[PDB]
Amino acid sequence: VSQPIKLLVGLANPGPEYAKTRNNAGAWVVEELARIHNVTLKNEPKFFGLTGRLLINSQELRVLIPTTFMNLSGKAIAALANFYQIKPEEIMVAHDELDLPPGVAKFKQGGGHGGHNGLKDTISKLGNNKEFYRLRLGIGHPGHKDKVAGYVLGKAPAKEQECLDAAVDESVRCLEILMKDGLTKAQNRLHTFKAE
Repeated sequence: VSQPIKLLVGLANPGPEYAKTRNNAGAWVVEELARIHNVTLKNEPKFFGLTGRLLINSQELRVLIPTTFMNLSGKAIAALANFYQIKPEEIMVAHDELDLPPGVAKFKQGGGHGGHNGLKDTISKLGNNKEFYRLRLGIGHPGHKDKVAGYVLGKAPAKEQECLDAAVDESVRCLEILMKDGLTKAQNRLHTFKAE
């Protein structure tokens, strides 16, 4: 009956070269949610990104995919949140997560960036507030700390992308349930999912 999320953001590097790289996982969630719910995203330069508004259980969800550099994602998030008066606590940020494997996704309230550039800037531009929700989509991590950025800015191989594509799908279904049954039941379901 009741839930705190008014803005779902899917983080991304801009353009066709990046559309299918791992660092765009967040956007994949927002893109798919929006296709399912028939909304076409509008490029609004004042919000440095692609935005839209959805009705899910007669509840209003705004969605955003920044067109900024990943590390300036906070410009878009803040400009939009502040225009519509959305507090951080009411924002969910969907984003690639190194500390989880492909095929897994998790909700979380709060925490750090884990060296994710988008999250850092989002914390920062939200006036150093980390209390926004996150949708952590596992992308695995590479062998070495130094290989991370290439991994993250690279395309997953086919087999691994199916696990990612299924975590995306389930994340979306659990966002639909979030709006209908709340955070707890949405979470209960998502956290039993491991892509087969």
